Amino acid sequence: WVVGMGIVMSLIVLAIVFGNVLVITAIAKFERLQTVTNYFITSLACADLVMGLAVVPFGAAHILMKMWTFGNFWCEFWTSIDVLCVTASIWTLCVIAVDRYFAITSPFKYQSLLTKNKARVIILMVWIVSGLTSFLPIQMHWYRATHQEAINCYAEETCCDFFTNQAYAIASSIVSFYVPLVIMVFVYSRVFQEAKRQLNIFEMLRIDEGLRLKIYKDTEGYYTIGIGHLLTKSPSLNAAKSELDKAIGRNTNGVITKDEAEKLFNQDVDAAVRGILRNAKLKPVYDSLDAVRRAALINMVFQMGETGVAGFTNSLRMLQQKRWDEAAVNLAKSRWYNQTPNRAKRVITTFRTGTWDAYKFCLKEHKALKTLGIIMGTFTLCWLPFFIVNIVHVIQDNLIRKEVYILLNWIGYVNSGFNPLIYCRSPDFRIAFQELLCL
Ligand SMILES: CC(C)CCC[C@@H](C)[C@H]1CC[C@H]2[C@@H]3CC=C4C[C@@H](O)CC[C@]4(C)[C@H]3CC[C@]12C
Ligand SMILES: CC(C)CCC[C@@H](C)[C@H]1CC[C@H]2[C@@H]3CC=C4C[C@@H](O)CC[C@]4(C)[C@H]3CC[C@]12C
Ligand SMILES: C=CCc1ccccc1OC[C@@H](O)CNC(C)C
Repeated sequence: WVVGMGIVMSLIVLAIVFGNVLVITAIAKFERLQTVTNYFITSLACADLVMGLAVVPFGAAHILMKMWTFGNFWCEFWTSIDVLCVTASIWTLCVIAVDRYFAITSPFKYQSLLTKNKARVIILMVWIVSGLTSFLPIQMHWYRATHQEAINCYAEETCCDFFTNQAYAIASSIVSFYVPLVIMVFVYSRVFQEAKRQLNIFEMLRIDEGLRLKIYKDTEGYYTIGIGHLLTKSPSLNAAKSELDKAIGRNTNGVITKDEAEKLFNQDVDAAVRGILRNAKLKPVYDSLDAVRRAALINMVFQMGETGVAGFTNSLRMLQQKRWDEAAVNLAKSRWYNQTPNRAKRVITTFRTGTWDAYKFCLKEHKALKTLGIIMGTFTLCWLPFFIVNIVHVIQDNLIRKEVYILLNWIGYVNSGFNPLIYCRSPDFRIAFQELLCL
């Protein structure tokens, strides 16, 4: 039974190293992955690799041998390394939340305000301060318990049980974990509220129109380009190429950049908006609407034209009358539902509720944000039991046995392998992992 545990544990060490080197090397090799967010994730992956190389193996040995055998120096050092990693980890996540926050409330949404170089220094500082507040307490013996049972473990080279004074337990916890955890959760839940609230029509259309820079066909059959920008309803491909070159003013040959695409997209919307104001049957309803459903109304016009969207007189009767639930039924009773249901669903909900809840986590950088949300939430769930129970030991001396402290600590250890797996959400990281694993 001791043996099975040792396989389980060995598997873990390898999962942390395999996982984390795979994260670190990807970022090292591919210049596309070198961003401010991915610089911090490297420092996060380093702490997990140092955890997996230095902390975890020696813990497993300590458990199974039932005694420390590495000499009191590496006992003290093993601890400071271990404390250093948990402190550097949580404070990196905190910094990542703040970097996200200042990104999303800038005019450059989703892009960091830090430079690559200024970022590198933020990482060094985190480690410098973390190192000092992890090591000095430990090496200067300031952590040490005064009572006898502890003092017997100190002067023994084969006892490495972690014993600390009440005041250290509190002071180390608040600064090492509670402060950054709290700032992280506060800030990042606002980074989610910023994204949701800062959704405009441009992202909304991008989400359910897609983007292609080569010429393609819509489900109607006609030639389209960019973000759902029709070129012609003529079946001749050269006619499409001709209408594109006419639009941009360049010999594209079916190839355009995002620059040329988003300029078209902006012209397309403004005209779709102009068209709603010009049309007599639509304009009255548009003034009636809040900013959100205003965008829901342009979304249709973009797709079906000013004429067509002026066809749904009943839907427009009831939207003018604010009966969102009633208008959604009639919009369901339409060929538009039958032709494109996934878009219809999303657009109808927006009319229904009046919120972006049908479009959450749909945009790319909104998926990028959720992934970052998932690593943060997991680290919380992995350590919070351990850290709370650590504080409840200091308040109530007898509630917390050895077995529980070690087990809870070990859910925290298991956290060092999860991040690489969670990055497989990112199709940037997924493509990277396969290339490196030569699949
Ligand atoms: C084992 C313990 C005691 C020592 C490990 C700490 C040092 C060597 C490591 C841990 C994390 C590392 C950083 C991780 C992030 C990278 C970003 C990269 O673009 C430049 C180097 C930089 C900034 C690293 C510098 C060295 C670093 C701070
Ligand atoms: C006792 C043991 C665990 C100490 C060894 C710590 C190792 C894992 C640390 C020390 C220095 C670190 C490296 C410092 C330089 C950076 C360059 C960056 O672009 C990719 C990560 C990389 C390459 C770091 C990866 C992790 C690293 C190699
Ligand atoms: C109060 C100590 C708990 C603690 C505080 C700050 C940073 C890390 C902390 O705990 C990490 C654990 O992995 C320690 N494990 C011990 C050393 C066996």
